[PDB]
Amino acid sequence: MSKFFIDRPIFAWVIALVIMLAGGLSILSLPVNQYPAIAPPAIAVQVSYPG
Amino acid sequence: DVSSAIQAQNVQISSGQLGGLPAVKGQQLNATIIGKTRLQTAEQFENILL
Repeated sequence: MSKFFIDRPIFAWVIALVIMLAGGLSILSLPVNQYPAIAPPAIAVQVSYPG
Repeated sequence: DVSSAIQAQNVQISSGQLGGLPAVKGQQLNATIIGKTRLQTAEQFENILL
């Protein structure tokens, strides 16, 4: 592989540019948040029985 | 008559709060007032007058 790219440095560049272009564009869809969803899910059940 | 009666004398009455909101200026002492809860013993049932 390496020997192959050593005499084909544009090809090498292109796989690199494709990687960048794609991963770059990915930053325009990733949501941003402080921490990931780390709290255990919980369910509350609630009833008022007046008096 | 017995059902209507049983319903009448075996019913948790809500009974509010003693100092609820709004209140008169001051007061300072608020407390829940617990009424009676429903009957429990066979004997209490034997007594619900008709």
